[PDB]
Amino acid sequence: MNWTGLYTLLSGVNRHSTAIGGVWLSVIFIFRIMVLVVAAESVWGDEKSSFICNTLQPGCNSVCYDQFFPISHVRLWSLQLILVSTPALLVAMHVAHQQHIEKKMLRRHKVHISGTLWWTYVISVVFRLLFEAVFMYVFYLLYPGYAMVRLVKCDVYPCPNTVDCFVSRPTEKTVFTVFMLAASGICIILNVAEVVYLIIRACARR
Amino acid sequence: MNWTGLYTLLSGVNRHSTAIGGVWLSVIFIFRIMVLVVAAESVWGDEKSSFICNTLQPGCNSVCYDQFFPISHVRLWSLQLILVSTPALLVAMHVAHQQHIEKKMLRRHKVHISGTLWWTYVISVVFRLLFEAVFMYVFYLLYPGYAMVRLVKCDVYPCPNTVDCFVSRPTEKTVFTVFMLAASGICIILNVAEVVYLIIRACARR
Amino acid sequence: MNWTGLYTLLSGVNRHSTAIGGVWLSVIFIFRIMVLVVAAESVWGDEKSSFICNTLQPGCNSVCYDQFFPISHVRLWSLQLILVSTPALLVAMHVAHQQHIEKKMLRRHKVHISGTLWWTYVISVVFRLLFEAVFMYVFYLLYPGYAMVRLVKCDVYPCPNTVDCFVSRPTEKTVFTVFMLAASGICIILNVAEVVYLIIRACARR
Amino acid sequence: MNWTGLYTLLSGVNRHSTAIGGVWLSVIFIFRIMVLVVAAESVWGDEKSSFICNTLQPGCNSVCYDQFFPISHVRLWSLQLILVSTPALLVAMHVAHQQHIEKKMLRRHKVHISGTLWWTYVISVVFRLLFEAVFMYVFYLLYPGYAMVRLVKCDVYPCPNTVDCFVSRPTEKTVFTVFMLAASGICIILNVAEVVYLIIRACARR
Amino acid sequence: MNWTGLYTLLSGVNRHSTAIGGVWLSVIFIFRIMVLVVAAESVWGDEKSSFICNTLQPGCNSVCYDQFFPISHVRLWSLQLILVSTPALLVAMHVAHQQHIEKKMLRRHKVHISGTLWWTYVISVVFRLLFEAVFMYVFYLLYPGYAMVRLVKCDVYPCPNTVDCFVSRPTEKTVFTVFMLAASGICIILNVAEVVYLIIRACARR
Amino acid sequence: MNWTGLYTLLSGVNRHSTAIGGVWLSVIFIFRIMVLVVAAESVWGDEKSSFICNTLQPGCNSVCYDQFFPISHVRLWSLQLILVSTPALLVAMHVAHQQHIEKKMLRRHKVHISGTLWWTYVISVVFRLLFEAVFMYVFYLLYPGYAMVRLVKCDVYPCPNTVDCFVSRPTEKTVFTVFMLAASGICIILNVAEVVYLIIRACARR
Repeated sequence: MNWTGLYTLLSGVNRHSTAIGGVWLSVIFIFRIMVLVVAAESVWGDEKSSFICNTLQPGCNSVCYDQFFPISHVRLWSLQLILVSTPALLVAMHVAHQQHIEKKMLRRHKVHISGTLWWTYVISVVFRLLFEAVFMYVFYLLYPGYAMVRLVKCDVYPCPNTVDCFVSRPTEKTVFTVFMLAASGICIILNVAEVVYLIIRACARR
Repeated sequence: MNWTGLYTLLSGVNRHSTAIGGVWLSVIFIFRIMVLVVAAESVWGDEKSSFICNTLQPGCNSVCYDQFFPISHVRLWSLQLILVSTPALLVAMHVAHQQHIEKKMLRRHKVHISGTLWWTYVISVVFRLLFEAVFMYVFYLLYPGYAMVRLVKCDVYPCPNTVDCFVSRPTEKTVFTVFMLAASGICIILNVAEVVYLIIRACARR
Repeated sequence: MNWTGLYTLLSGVNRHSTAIGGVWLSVIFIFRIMVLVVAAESVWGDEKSSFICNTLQPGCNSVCYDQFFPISHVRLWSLQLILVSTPALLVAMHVAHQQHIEKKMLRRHKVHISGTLWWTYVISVVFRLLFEAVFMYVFYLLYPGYAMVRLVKCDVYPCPNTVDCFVSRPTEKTVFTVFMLAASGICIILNVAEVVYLIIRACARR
Repeated sequence: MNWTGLYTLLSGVNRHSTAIGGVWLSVIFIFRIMVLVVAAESVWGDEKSSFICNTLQPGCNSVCYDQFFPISHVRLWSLQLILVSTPALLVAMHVAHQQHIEKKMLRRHKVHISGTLWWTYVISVVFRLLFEAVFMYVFYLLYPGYAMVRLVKCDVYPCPNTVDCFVSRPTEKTVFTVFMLAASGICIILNVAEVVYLIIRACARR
Repeated sequence: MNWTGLYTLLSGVNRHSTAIGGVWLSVIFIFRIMVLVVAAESVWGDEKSSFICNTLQPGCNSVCYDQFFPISHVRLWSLQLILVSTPALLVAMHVAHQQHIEKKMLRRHKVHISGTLWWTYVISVVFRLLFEAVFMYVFYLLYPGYAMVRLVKCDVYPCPNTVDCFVSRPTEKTVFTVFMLAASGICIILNVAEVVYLIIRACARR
Repeated sequence: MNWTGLYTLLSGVNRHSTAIGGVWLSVIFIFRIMVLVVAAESVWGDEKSSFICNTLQPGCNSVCYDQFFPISHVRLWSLQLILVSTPALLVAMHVAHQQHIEKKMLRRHKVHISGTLWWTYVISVVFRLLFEAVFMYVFYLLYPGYAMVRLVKCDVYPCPNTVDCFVSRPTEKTVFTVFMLAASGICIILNVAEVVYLIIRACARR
């Protein structure tokens, strides 16, 4: 967590920025990171010992938790943040290597190289948008809606009876889920707007 | 936690400051951050195992805690701090992008752009004030007053009898709640004063 | 924890220093911070599971601990450190904003502004002294003397019998309490000496 | 975790880069590091207490876990990351020492020394590729395929009966295993492409 | 933990150094810090749950541990390190304030001020030596010799019978105790040598 | 963990380097540090609760663990790393003080001082080699060979019967032991080669 390094990396100013992209996208990314960290360290936490089921035979609780919860929300959000951040750092090191090549040249074709850099930036933005969309889809597929069930009836082996049990903190997890979904949706909208602005600028150049 | 980066970000000097805003607001923000960190790591802590209820049937304690405590105070305070900090970092990266545009121009309209930056700063201050007010309202709605109840009578399923149980540390949580509320109220007052000072300056310009 | 940032902030050199103030006060502050960190992470630690009472009915131990210990020593010391540090960072960001105003002016009244800065520094020192004194008073009020009781007789509900129980580590806590009190007293003496020196300098100016 | 230091070390720009190597390889390395950290701290975690087996005789669970799981996936991935990172930091300190020798010379043969540096870079890339390949092979040898078994029948001493027991989180571990394997395969492909590009450049020089 | 800041602070070069002082003393101080950190986080650790006694009545183990171990070795070593480090940071901020006064003068008496700084450095070295000696004495007083007892017979209330119990890790603690004592003794010898060298230099000046 | 500081300290470039020493030795040192950290935090971990023995009388397990394991492998490796790092930081602060003396001189004998610095570097290298060798010897003395026993028969008091019990993770510890031993052996070979190269250079000078 550094103030100087985070701006030089997450913003992704690169060749050109629309003042509707890197700034707002970086703001939403930082908000998402902070909310995810708070959710992971505090409310989900261990999220395995807290889930307790009314049974005496050992191992029923563990297998039941995996049956009802295949992959936790925090894992999905962390994976999504990593995947979304990947194109930004990609273009950041790409620009660093481009400036290294420029300083090597110091020690027509350059215009073409810069144009290729612009194309890489555009395709990176598109890939980030697709990653966000597919992560929203997989989140919808794994969990319907937004609310979290409180009581679950368990029948898997080795649970000898249809015991019922409870989730750790339903309401806090619901609130944080709503926050994360809203932030991701705003990020998708901002990315689409940035792509449209880039298309408008390209048409204006022509 | 860095001395140099925190001032360049939290202060939000931006286009102009009234010497009644960024300095005092940043001081109160740092105090709030430190108090929240101390409260989270030390007194609330896990805040789930400590809450113990006089019952033998497993799962009664967990569901009872969620019934009485929907969302913990620490979660509300952390969410409020993130939401309040969001406009400050927003204007910080906005000014960074503006200076990037300025250095690009180096490599009438500028006055208009700077005026738009000033308007963005003003609207960011207003949004921060509204966020603080709505967080105070939701805190009041969730918990009446400031003191924390010590003994709670539990009747939810699967608690077979109306067992009664106790909170971990009532007095320390009460003190920290009072501290957090007082700091937030002072922050709201300071924000309102800054808005009034900005209005006075704008009228003086006219 | 940074060497460069801590000196530029905790020293509070500001407009003027007496070479009896910021240096010695910063030294005692750093010593207090280190001792408090050592006490919190190591000896008090969790300070809730360690406190064990001879009872079988659950919840007796928890409520008994709050009855005998309303607010822990570590919480009081951390609160005192935050409150004492608040004026120092206050004047630090105040001087940062003053130098920002100076660089803006670069891009009679200045003497008056600097005098107001000096007055703010003086009033900040006074407020720090008052905070230290009131924290010493509240520490005395909550706990008489310095030694820590070892055996406590508990009679609160739901403890069915007058069971007796023991504190985790009496002697280490006693030693750290003595250290913290001595450091705070030395800090108060140093602050009073600095105020007297400032008064002497002001009279010398007149 | 620093933005400035990580680029100057992991990129391995060295004597020359193909703009297909250090940038993409560093991106995949950072992604692998983040995924491994998330997997270690969150999903595998302790990975010993979570593995619970239906037995009452103590020590059966512990020895059974080692029988079925000789070395954990997280340990293999961390070892692989360290081994792969070793040549990169090797060439980084090698270039630092080369520039130290250059500044000493400041205070024909130089061309030969630079050529030897280029050869060291090439052999380092080859060694990194071999390390990646051998780690993939050992991962395949230890665990067949990618899916993780859920129920295991245990017969080792001192487990008096053929008790059966369950893994902590099969599906999350499966997903993270797939992620890690895909990232490593992409890294191997990129390394092979970089070696081929270096061979093409060498032939072009001749 | 920073490379640049630690040298500028712990060395205490100040007005003058004998090349037998700050360098070797800083080396031994860093070694002591590392050994203490390793001992605290790893071998002593919690050092309360590990100490287990053969009794069923609760609270016997806790009070027995305090009876036999008044203050832990790690606490004594950390206190000694803080107290020894205090004069070094004292003279460091003193020199910082002196250079601030010098830059203020830029914006006979100076020789006298520098001589007073030299006297402060000498008295700080003496105080560090006295602190080291008194800490060695208190360590000897609290624990005779160096070896750690393994079996202790406990008779304090509320232990109804003279139960006997065992320390967590005798041999590792013995080794680390020997390391810490040897390092402290070497530090005392080095401080005495530095004082003697300073006296010799002062006589040479006369 | 900083990229800039670690190179300026661990490399130990000092007066002169053979390009066979500081670079390769620093690489192996960094690898050893990373492997030790991974081994400590993950596989050995607590290494006390995991060791479980088939007994009901409390205290048998604890004393039995100390009987079979006097000092853990992780403690030996950490001690060895600290002892080996001590000469490197020694010469680093020595060179810092030498350059301070040089800047003081700026504000025949110098050749002799530089020669003494070279001799200090040589003797530091020799001491590092001796420390590595003696640590290998003590590791061999404490544990024969490399494999870790799985089942141990315990007969010490207060274990009323010759109960047998198991180590936590034999195979992972075996692998990490082999890694650590191989890295240390390579480091010894590199140190011997550096000493021989220094002798060859000294003879070449004569």
